[PDB]
Amino acid sequence: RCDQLEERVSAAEDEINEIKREGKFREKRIKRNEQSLQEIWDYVKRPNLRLIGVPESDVENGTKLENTLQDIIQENFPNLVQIQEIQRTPRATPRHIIVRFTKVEMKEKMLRAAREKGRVTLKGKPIRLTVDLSAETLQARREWGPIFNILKEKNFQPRISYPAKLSFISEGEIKYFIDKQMLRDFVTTRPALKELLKEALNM
Amino acid sequence: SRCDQLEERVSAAEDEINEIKREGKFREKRIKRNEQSLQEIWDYVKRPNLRLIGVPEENGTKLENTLQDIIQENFPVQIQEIQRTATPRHIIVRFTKVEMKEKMLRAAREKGRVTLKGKPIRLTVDLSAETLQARREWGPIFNILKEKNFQPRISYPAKLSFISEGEIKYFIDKQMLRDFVTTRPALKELLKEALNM
Amino acid sequence: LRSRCDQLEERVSAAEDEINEIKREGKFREKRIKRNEQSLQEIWDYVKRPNLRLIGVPESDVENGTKLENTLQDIIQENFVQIQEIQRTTPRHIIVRFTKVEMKEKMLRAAREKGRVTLKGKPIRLTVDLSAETLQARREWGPIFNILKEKNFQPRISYPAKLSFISEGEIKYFIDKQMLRDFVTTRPALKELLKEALNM
Ligand SMILES: [Cl-]
Ligand SMILES: [Cl-]
Repeated sequence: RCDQLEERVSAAEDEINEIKREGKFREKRIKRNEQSLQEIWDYVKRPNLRLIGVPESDVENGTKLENTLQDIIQENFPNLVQIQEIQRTPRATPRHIIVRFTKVEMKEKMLRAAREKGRVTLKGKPIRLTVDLSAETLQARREWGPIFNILKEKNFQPRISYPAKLSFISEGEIKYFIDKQMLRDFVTTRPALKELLKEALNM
Repeated sequence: SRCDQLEERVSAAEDEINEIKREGKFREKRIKRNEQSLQEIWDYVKRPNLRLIGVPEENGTKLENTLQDIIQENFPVQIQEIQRTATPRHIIVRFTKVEMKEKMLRAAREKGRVTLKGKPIRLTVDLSAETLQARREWGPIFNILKEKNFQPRISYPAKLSFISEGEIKYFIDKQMLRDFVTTRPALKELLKEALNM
Repeated sequence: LRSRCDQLEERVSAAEDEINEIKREGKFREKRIKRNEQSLQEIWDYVKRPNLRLIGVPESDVENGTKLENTLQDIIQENFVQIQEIQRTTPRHIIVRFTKVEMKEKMLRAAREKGRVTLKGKPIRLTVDLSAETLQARREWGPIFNILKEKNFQPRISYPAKLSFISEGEIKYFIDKQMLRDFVTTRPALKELLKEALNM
């Protein structure tokens, strides 16, 4: 009676380890899917562009928006179009506008022009243009913040790029980092950066 | 003694299990999220798409010319690409502007019977398998609201809406509706069986 | 003592039930994951379908958008158009997204018939851009494909990873190995031929 309960417990302890082991593999697969989904939303949203702070208009149509876009380009980037779809999205502020361009080149060309100008205005009113990314990647850039700040202050010229890379000057050369772990390996090689981003990287 | 050495292993095992249960409901929440994402990214990608069902049965020019005959025979347009996928397969037609896709779809609906050379065909919207199933599951509830004068309506992706207290209410899924009618006596006993509550 | 064992009996017994339930629930999640993995495979194939992959193109520090496009034309002229985009990923692969999938197919068939693709003399490669899963599925047709080729079936692999050869004066398509297993069941001469490759 005491031995039967013992062997029963033993068998159970085995099932549990087996269940845990399987859970680990399962985990590793759910994580790969989450990353696959991230990469794909960024890939799809590649020719997209967010227009932020554009005055709403009583009864807007798809045609109205396209004209607005050209007004923006006219007012900001003269020297500089085909749209597959342009529309609002989907709190009391003007909704964003997604502009899916037919070509990715176009999306890039307008961001480059907007970054060189600094101030982008629509009828004097400063509007804002920015890439369209997946919530995941979007939250990845926001997590660079703390580190970005520290590098910013200490004149490292930090810079976040697609998808959510972090780049800055170290030895007269730009160093790109895909995640925090990659950066962790780099800081351990330079004493200066190591003690400067120690807490940030949570080492 | 021995019974105590055992009573300890079992307490630990109870803990291990509990731990495992919690990781279960977590991985499951994430699974649903991934499922709901795919559902969204499929719908998105198929935004400028239309399906041609029943077309007699290969190059890109003939299919485009075929499309023209359809528009000319039923709807008195920029095509990015058009191609095939006991019945001739479907023909996916990807337009240049989602708007142009929406125009021809709405024209196909308001006309009713769309035909090619006299033979009946169809121009369905291109949606994810998940969103489609969702739309036909509102069916039962939609009928009930239609009967009891609520003016029901299904929209993209698969949202149900109707008049409740003089206000339009939108519901992205049944679950959201279940949480809604639960506090509405009239609706609750009216859609109880429909919502499997 | 005696009452304690009596209280353990129930505890361990109940513990055994939880274990079983977990095994089942885990078994359902497993199914749901595969559906998601298979779905990710399919959605990637869809997106990457109008894409063409360039392998073995020397890098360049002054390389830009027009640089690549030019290089693509050089390849066309040396060995043999509307481009949605072209960009890099040992030289990085080049992903050429065409306007029409048809364009891609013309290119691929031309590279297959010519057999060898070179740039400025040095050899390169032109493969499809698909999901890892599909790329493997394609490679898994490998052995069987070669057997069909030796036996003059004139096999061919198409999107996604579909095998097609000529049998009974007609082209037969096979989406996977199991579909082929069902096909060869009623055809002894062919079964014998692929018995070991299909692992039957
Ligand atoms: Cl998953
Ligand atoms: Cl699990």
